Amino acid sequence: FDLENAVLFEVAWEVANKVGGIYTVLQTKAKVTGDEWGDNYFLVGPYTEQGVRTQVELLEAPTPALKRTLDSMNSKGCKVYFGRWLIEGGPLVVLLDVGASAWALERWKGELWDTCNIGVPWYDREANDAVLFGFLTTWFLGEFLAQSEEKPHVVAHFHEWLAGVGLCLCRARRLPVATIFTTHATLLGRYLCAGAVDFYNNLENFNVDKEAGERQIYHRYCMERAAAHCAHVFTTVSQITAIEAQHLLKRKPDIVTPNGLNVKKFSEFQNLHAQSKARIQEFVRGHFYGHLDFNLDKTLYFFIAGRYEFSNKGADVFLEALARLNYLLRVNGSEQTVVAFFIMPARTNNFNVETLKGQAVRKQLWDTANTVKEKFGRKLYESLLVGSLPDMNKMLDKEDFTMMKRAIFATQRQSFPPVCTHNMLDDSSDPILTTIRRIGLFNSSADRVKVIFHPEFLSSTSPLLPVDYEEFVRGCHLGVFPSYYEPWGYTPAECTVMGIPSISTNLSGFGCFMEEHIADPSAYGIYILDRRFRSLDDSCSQLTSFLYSFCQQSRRQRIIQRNRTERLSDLLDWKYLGRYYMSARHMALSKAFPEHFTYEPN
Amino acid sequence: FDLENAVLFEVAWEVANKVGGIYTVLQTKAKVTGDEWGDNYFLVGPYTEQGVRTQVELLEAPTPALKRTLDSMNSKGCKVYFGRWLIEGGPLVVLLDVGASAWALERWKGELWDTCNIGVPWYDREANDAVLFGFLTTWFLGEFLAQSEEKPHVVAHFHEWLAGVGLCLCRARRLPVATIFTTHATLLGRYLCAGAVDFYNNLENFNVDKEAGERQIYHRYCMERAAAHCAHVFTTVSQITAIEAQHLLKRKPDIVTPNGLNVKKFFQNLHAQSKARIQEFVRGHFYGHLDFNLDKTLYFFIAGRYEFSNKGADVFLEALARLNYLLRVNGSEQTVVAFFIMPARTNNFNVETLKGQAVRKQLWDTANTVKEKFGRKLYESLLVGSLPDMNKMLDKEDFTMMKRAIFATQRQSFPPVCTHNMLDDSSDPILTTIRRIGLFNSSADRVKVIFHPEFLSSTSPLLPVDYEEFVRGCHLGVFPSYYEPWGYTPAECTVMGIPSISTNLSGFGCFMEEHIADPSAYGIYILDRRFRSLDDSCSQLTSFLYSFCQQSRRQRIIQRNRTERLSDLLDWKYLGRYYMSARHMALSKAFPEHFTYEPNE
Amino acid sequence: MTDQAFVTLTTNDAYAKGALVLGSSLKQHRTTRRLVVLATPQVSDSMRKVLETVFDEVIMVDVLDSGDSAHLTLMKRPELGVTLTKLHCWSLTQYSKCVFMDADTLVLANIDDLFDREELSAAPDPGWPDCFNSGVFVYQPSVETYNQLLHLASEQGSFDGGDQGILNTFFSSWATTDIRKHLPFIYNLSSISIFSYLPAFKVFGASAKVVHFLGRVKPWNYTYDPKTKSVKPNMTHPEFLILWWNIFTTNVLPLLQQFGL
Repeated sequence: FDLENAVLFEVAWEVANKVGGIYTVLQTKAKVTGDEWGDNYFLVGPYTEQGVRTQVELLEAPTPALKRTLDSMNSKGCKVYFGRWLIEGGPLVVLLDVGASAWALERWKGELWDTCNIGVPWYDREANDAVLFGFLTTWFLGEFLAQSEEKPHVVAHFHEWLAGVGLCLCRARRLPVATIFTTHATLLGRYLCAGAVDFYNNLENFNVDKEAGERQIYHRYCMERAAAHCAHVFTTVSQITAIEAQHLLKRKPDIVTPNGLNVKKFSEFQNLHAQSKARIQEFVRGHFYGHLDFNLDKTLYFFIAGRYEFSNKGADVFLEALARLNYLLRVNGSEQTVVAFFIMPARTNNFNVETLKGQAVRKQLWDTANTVKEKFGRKLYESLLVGSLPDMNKMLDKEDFTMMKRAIFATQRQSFPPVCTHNMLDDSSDPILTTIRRIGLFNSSADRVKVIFHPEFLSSTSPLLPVDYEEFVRGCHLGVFPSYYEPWGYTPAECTVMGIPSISTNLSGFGCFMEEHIADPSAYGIYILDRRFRSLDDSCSQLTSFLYSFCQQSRRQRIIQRNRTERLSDLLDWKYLGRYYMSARHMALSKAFPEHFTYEPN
Repeated sequence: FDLENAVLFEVAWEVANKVGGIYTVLQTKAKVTGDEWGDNYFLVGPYTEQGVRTQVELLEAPTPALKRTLDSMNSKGCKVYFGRWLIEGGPLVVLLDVGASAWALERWKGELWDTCNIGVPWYDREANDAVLFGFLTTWFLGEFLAQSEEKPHVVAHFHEWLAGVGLCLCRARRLPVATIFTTHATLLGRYLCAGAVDFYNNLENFNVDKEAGERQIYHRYCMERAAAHCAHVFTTVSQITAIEAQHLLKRKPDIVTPNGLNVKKFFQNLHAQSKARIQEFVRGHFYGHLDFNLDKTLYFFIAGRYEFSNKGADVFLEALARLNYLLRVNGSEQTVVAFFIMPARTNNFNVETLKGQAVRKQLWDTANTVKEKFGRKLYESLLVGSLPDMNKMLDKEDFTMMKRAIFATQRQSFPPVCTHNMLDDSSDPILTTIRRIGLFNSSADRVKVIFHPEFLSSTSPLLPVDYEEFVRGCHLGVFPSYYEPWGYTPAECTVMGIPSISTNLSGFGCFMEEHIADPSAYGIYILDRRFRSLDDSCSQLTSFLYSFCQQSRRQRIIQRNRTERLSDLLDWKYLGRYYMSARHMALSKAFPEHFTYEPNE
Repeated sequence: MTDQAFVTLTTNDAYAKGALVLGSSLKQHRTTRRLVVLATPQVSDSMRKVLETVFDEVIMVDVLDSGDSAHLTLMKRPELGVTLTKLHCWSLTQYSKCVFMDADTLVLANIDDLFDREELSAAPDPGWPDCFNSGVFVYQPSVETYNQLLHLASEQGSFDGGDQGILNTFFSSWATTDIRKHLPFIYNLSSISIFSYLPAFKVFGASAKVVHFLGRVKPWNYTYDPKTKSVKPNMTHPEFLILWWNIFTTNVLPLLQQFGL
C-alpha cells in the first residue's frame, strides 16, 4: 500500500525503441504507474539514437545517490544515459546502451554460464543483445543499492523474455530486491501454434524441451523459463497466456495482469463514425464503379486488421465464414451487402491499375457532377431571378450533355472489381487471395459479400482511403478478429475503446478477458467465438451465425449496440487495470524479505 | 394506431403569420406530423395578406369534401382560402380570414356568452380576432363533417389561447372531434413573473381569478382556462409550464409535449472558424488594450429578448463580477469575455467600437502587405540560393506602413462595454448593472463584458456574423432565466455543440434534468433557481462559471462534444412522440369505440 | 456426411488397384464423405473383398444384364460399355451430391472443397480447354439426368467415343456459363499438362491437390522398386507416381494378401 523506500524499475527492451506492442504497453503504463510510484519510477531500457532524440529529453540525476550510480556506470566503459521520456506522466528513464559490449563476450557471457548454466549462441542477435542488457541492468540496480543508503524496498519489473536475463542474475547475485517478471507472450507458444497441428488442446502433452530444441530456439526458451522460475511473482497478460505458461513454462502465473490502453480516442463517437463511413463509402463507390447495383446505405463494412498472420489472426475462419454469409444473403434476398476489408500488411508494389482507375473515375464523375451542378446553380439562380420555376429540360446545355455522356461512358465496365487494392509483388503465394478464389468471393454482381484486401497500413499519404487506421476503424460497422493464438488483442482492444463492436475468441486474451468480465458478451456488442472448445468447422459455422445475426440486426438495434460498446472502454482503461499490477507489485515485496512490508490480499 | 380515417387539424394563430415562437414550433412540427397523418394534416390558421403572398401557395382542395366546405363558407359572407404552406413537409393550410367575418362578430360574441359565458371586451383586438378565428374554425370542422358523407374522426390540436375559443365551442356543439389544447406558456405566468415579487413559490397562494381581474386580462384568462378544462387532452410545453398550469389554468397536463427543434442547424472546423472571427472582433474592440492572452480567453454569451428579469441577466452579471474576483485573486491567464447579444434601442455603432474594428482592419492590411512583400522577397532569395538576410527583407517602405499601424493602436481609454451607443443609456438595466458590478473592461479585470444591443446579423457592418455562426464560436452559453416556458435560445445552443447553462425554471433545463441523470457531464449545467434564493443561485452560477473556467483544453472539448450528442433529445424525430401520444390519447378519450381508439398507457 | 460421396469406377482388377489407391488417399487426407466404388461384374470376387476394406459401398453394375437400365442403350452402342457403366454414377440417388473420380487419380490434399461446387463442375481439359476432363467432376445424382444421358448416348453417342465426349455434349454450358463451374486444374492435374508446359508445373505444381495419370502406361502398370521407392512418360514429376506406389505398398498389399492375391 505505502512505499517508504520502494523504487519502481520497469525493465523492458521496449522502453525507448519501438520494436513491438510491448512498447505501446510501457508508453501507456507509464502514466498510471507514474502516480503510484511518484519520482521513484525509473524505466530501464536500451539506448537507440533515433529513439532518444525524438522521444527523450536528456536530464541530470534527481538524487545524489543516483548521480554516483550514473558516474560509476559511465566510468567502467559503459555509456548509460539518463533522461525524461516525453510521454504522458514524464517518467525518469535510465536508457543504458547495449553498444557498450566491451567485455560481453567471454566475460559477461562467461559469468552467465557459471551463474545460470545458460549459454547464448553467437549468431542469435536478440539474445546476444539481451544478455548485455540484462547484465547491465543487474549491475545498475546492484550498484545503486550499494552506493545509496540501502533501500530494502525497490521493485524491478521485467516486461519481456529478453529483459529476463537481468532477473535471472539479480536473484542469483542475492540482491535484496523483489523482482516481477511478466511474459506478454509465451516464446514457445508462438512457434508451436501454426508450427504444430493442434497447439491448444495438446498443451499438456507437448514435451516443451524437445519442441524448443527442434526449433533452434532453445536458448531463448530456457531464458524465458528461467526468468519465470526466478521471479518471486510471475505475471501473464491474459488467462489464455496463463494456461500456456502453466504447461510450457511449467509455472503457474502467480497473478494475471491484463494489458490496458488509455482513452485518447476522444478528440464525436457517432459524428466520427458517420464521417469515417462517408470516406469509406467514397472508396467503395470508386472501387466498384459500374457494378453499383448494391444499396450503398444498406451496405455494412466488416474489417480484420493487425500484423500479417493467416493462421494466428484466423483470416481463414473469417473468409470461410464470409462465403457462408454470402450463401445466406443470396438464398434469402437482402438489400444489405457486406464489404469485408482485410487490412493485413503484405508486400506491395503499387496500387493496382484497375483500383487506381476506379478511384480516378469516381474523381472524374464527382468533378463532372460539380461542373454540371455549378452550371445548374447559375441557370437556376438566373431563372429564379426572373420569377419562373426552372424549365428542367432547358437547364442542361448541349455542352454538358456531351461531358456527362463521356462520364457515363467511362463508368461502363463488364469486369468485376479486383479483390485486392494493391498490385502484389507476390500474388500466387498470397494466402488471402488463394482462399478468396477458392471460397468463390470474386466480387461478382450476384454476390452479396464483397472482399477488398488492402495489404498496406492505411496512411494519410496513400491516394486511396487516405485515412489513418483509427479513422478507418471508426468508419467500419463491425470488426472481426477470430484470433487463434495472438495473446493480447491490441487491435480488438483499440476497436472496442473506439466503440466498434468486435468479434473476439476464447483463444484471444482480450476475448477471454471479456468473457470473465462480461456476463453476456453479445449484449454489449463484443461477440465471443468459442474456438478453444469447438472444432474448426463448427467455429466457422459459429462465426457465420454471429455475422448473419449482425447483418439481420435492425438499424436502431445496431446503433444501440455501438453505444453499448462505448461503455466497455472502462474495462480496458489503465485506471481500472492499474489495480492488477499494483496488486502484483505489493505481492512481490511480501514474497521475499516480508518483515519490512507485509500487506494482505483483498 | 388506426389513423386511416382520422384528420389532423392543428388550429393555431401563427399558422402563417410569424407572431411568435409558436410559429417556429409549427413550422418545425409540420414535417414529422406530416408523415403520421399523411395528407389529412391541415393547419387551420389566420389569414394575413403578407402570409399568402410570400409563404402560402394557392391550390385546389385535394379531397371533394373540403371543396364543398370551403365553398359553403366562401358563399356565406366569409372568406376561407386553401393552400400549401411552402415550409418543409408542404402541410396543407386552410387560412380563415378574421377580417372578412367581422360582420358577424356581434353574433359570434352573443353565442359565446350563451355557450361558454366568456364575454370578450370590445377594445381587445387580439381576443376579438381570436373569437372570430375560433368561431370560424368550429364552423370549418362542422362543415367538413357535414359535407363528408363517410364521416371521418377529426383531431383538432389547438396550440394557444388564441385558438382556445374553438375548443370551447367545438366541445359544446358536440361535433365528433377529438380536441387537444396546448398552452405553450401560461397567460397569467408572464404577467405574474414580472409583476409579483415571488411568482414561483407562491403559485399555490395565488388566486388566478383575483389576479387576472386585477391585470384586466381576465377574458383572455377565462378563455385559456375554459379551453384547458374543455380539451380532451390538455398538454403543456414543459414540466415547469405544467407546474404553472396545475396552479393557474387548474387542469394538470395529461402529457408534456416539449417544443423540439428540427436539427437543420447542423462541427469542430466550424467552431474554430467562428472562434477566429470572434477573436478578430475582440482584437478590434480592445484597440491596444490587448494585454490578455486570446488563446486562453473564453467567450460566454446570453441571447434572447431584452428581458432583465425573465432571462435573469442580473444573475449572469452578478455572477460575472464574482468570477472576475475569483479569477483575479487566484492565478489566471484565462480571461472571460461575456457577450450579451440582447436587442435594445441602438442608434449606431459607438465611435470607439467602429474605430477599433477599423484599426484591426488596418493592422491586418499592413501585416498582410508586409507579409506578402516578405514572402516574395524570401521566395526570390531562396531561389538565388542565398539564405534571407532578415534585416534586409523589410524595406524602409515597410517600416513606414508598420510605424503608422503601431501609431494607430495607441489608446488610453478602456474599451467600451457596449458596442452600440444607446438612445437611452441611464435606463438600460444591463449598463446600470455593469457599472455597479465594476466591469469597465479595465486592464486589471479578468472578465470583460461586451453588450451587443442589436441581434447579430450578416447585414451588420462591424460583424457580418449570423447568430448561428457567433453561437458556434463561443465556449459556453449562460441562460439563467426566471420565466422561460421553453427556452428556445438554450435549445438552439444545445443543438449546436455549445454547452449551455440553463435553469430548473427553464423548459430546456427542466427537460434535460428529467431526461439525463447526470446533467453536468453532458455540458448542460442546471442552475437551480426553483428551490434556491436569488443570491444563493448567483453563488451557484459563479461556481458553475468558475468550474468551466478551471477546465483544461482537452476536458472542455469533451464537454462540447457530449453536448452535440444531446441534440437528438431536442430534435422533432424523437420529440414528436410526446405530441403523437397526445393525439392518440385524444382519439382514445372521445369516440372510444370506433376503430382501434384505445390508449396503450 | 452420409448424404455426400466420392464415387469411382472399377471395370477390372487392374483398375481396382487404382481405386484402392485413390480410396486410401482420400482416407489419408481425412474426407468426411462416403467412398462408393462402382464395380462391373468383371471384378473378381476376391478383389471385391479387398475393395470392401477401403470403400463404404461396393455397388455392382452389369450393363450386360437385361435388367440393367442401360442395357437397351448398350445394344444400340456396343462400343460404349465402359461409358454406360460410368454414367450409372447418376443413378446413386441415395446421395444429394457426389464427386466422381476416375480410378487413375490420386489425392494429395483434402478436397472436400469440391462439394462446394454444383453440378458438372470439372477441371478444364489439357488439349481442348473447352471440354471438361471427366476425371474429376461434381454432379448431383438424378434418374432424369441419367435417362437424358442414355438418350444422348443412343442418339448421338460421344464425339470422343468415351464418357468425356457424351458428358461434354450434354453439359456444353460449362465452357461459357459460369466460372464457379470451372474447377482449378490443381483439382485435376493431368500429368500431360505438367509435361507439355513444365514451367507452369514448377510454379503451380506445389499446390497440386489431385494428380490424374492420363498416359499409355497406367500407375499400376509402372514397375516399382521398394528399395528406394523407385520407378522405372508425361510423369515428369515422378514424385506423384512415387506417392502412388508408396500408398499402395503401405496401405493395400496388407488388405490385398488378407483377401487373396
